[PDB]
Amino acid sequence: QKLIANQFNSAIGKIQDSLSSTPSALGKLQDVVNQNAQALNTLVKQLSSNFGAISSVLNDILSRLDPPEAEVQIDRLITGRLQSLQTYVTQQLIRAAEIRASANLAATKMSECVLGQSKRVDFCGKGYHLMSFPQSAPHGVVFLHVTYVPAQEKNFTTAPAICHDGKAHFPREGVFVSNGTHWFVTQRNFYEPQIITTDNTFVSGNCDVVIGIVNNTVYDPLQPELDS
Amino acid sequence: ILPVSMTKTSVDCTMYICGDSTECSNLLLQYGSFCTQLNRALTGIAVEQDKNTQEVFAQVKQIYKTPPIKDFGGFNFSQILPDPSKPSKRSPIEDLLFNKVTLLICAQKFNGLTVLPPLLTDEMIAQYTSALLAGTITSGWTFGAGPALQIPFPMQMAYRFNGIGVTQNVLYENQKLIANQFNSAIGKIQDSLSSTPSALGKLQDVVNQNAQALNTLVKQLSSNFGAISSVLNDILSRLDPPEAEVQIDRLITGRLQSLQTYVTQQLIRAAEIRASANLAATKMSECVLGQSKRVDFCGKGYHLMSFPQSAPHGVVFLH
Amino acid sequence: QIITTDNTFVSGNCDVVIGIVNNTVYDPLQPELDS
Amino acid sequence: TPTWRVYSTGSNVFQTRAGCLIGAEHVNNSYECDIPIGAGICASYQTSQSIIAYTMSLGAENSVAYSNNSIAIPTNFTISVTTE
Ligand SMILES: *[C@@H]1O[C@H](CO)[C@@H](O)[C@H](O)[C@H]1NC(C)=O
Ligand SMILES: *[C@@H]1O[C@H](CO)[C@@H](O)[C@H](O)[C@H]1NC(C)=O
Repeated sequence: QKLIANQFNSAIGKIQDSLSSTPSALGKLQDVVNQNAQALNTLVKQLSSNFGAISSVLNDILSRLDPPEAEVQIDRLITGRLQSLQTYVTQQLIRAAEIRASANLAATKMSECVLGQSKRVDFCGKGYHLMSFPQSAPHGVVFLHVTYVPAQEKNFTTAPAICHDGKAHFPREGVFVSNGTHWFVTQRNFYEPQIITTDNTFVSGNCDVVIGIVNNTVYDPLQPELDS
Repeated sequence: ILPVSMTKTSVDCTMYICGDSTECSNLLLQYGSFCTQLNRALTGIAVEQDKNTQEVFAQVKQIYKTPPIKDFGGFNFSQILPDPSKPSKRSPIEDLLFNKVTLLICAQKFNGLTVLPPLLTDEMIAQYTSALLAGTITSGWTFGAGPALQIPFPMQMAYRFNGIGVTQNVLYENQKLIANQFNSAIGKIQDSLSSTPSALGKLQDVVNQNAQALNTLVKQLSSNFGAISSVLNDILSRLDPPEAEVQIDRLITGRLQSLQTYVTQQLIRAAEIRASANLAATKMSECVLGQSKRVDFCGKGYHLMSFPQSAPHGVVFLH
Repeated sequence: QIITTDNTFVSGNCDVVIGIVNNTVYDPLQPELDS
Repeated sequence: TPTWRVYSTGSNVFQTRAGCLIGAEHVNNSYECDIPIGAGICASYQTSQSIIAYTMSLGAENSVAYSNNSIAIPTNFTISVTTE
């Protein structure tokens, strides 16, 4: 508990620091604003083109020309501006589709990695997803994930089963890791190993089929001490 | 089969619309920024058409290998693993794939076309997939979360079974049989693919579509768009600029419009390819570096494991 | 349900866990089975 | 301008499937990618100082020494916290 706590706490400290100093990890949120500003900026700048007329100012076209033709220059400007608007709106639609995608993705990632311990690997974050935490952000959301990352190996030598009384005892919840000497401690993912009672095993069959069985004893926790 | 890319291409706007024609260029400028953004959008498409590849065949972090002795209880997968003989280290399946999916180019180049080369050439992509696969054969559901832990392969298939619902017992006992079933099935795969009942189909449409679109574009650079001609030179060799303007504008308008159409199509397709690549990225990191209980989200029926395989412009999963 | 050694399991001593409430445990065989 | 003149000549040229980038150096080593060009060839600054282009490296070569009967258990666990 404390030694797990300590880790959690310190690590949250890091999340701050990695997003506190000036490492710009908020690129994905910045890009949206930059793209939108650029689009609006271009749309505004498109007003200074005359699309092949004499000028790009309406007050200027009327004051040097006669309405018989003026319409042609005006129509030119009209067409140009209109096309520009079309382009802007179309790219806005396309971008909105992507933002909607990113949303639905996020919405899922919420439901699962924040109201549950969803298993699916690399959908909450690298490792196994203990728990998460959401944090809102300018035009977006930021997830924190608290995961389980194993380290510090031990390359022990397993077997596949333990035949003791001519019958084959398969392992219940671990993968029987006969460590170097007394070949029988039965672990489980981590390292806590205990002796093979007939309660972490489950008998099945005879000792010829599963190739690789290595005999020794399967201890029985009942008879030989309470024979009263 | 799943597509994960698209031939990244752009088109130098100006030289498309105008051909070298200074007067044309000038007239074009007048039309505002209306093709800086064009080129920009295409470039954005390209960048995405690369990051896609990164998302899928690059979620490993450490290229692994395989032991020199093949003591796997019995599985003979020397299909999926790379075979030294073939030049670019490629599994036989990968080869069959490449050779099947196949397709002027420099000619349409001579119109403004450009087909930028990928950042991840094939050999590297293969190498990544080989890594992943190798990791799976001897790390199980671990090299995708934390370090990489060796587990003997019989001994690993058992735990996946345990996942399915059958208890370890089954596998360890009737090992011989399941070995053979696996063996032969892998055998059949090369046939089914190497046959031609529209196998690598989806990976082919991407190409056909793109090519076709590009071709349409080029062809449109031959339509007078309702102007005197469509070569720009004959206008500028029969007329003075005063009158030239008229025809020149007619053309410029038509050509620009076409270029628009093309880029908008390209964008809408790139969105779909991105969706497909995201689906891949999941499929990989949920049905390749780990079992998944999402029915059919890894394949038909209960799922034991998968194997990825690289194919032109796309991933080919062997579930 | 009554606490027996059938629905629980043993691990370690009783000065490491916080809040372990050390209080009783029944056993399946401990009755007349222990004749 | 005579400043564009140095960037069209010289002994520093390395043809690539990408193209003919000039002002580079095709070292025989391999590092992790930086500014990405295409077809593998990457480039980045280094150490007396010059933009180098290198055939990118995919990562450190490992080999999970697996035998036929040896399982490996992790014996301590570090709780990271990641961001997205
Ligand atoms: C709960 O907290 C109290 C302090 O208010 C403490 O005395 C007690 O031991 C705690 N019980 C636990 C942790 O089970
Ligand atoms: C790189 O290696 C090749 C052959 O191995 C050699 O010819 C060349 O001079 C080397 N270049 C440098 C810069 O070391």
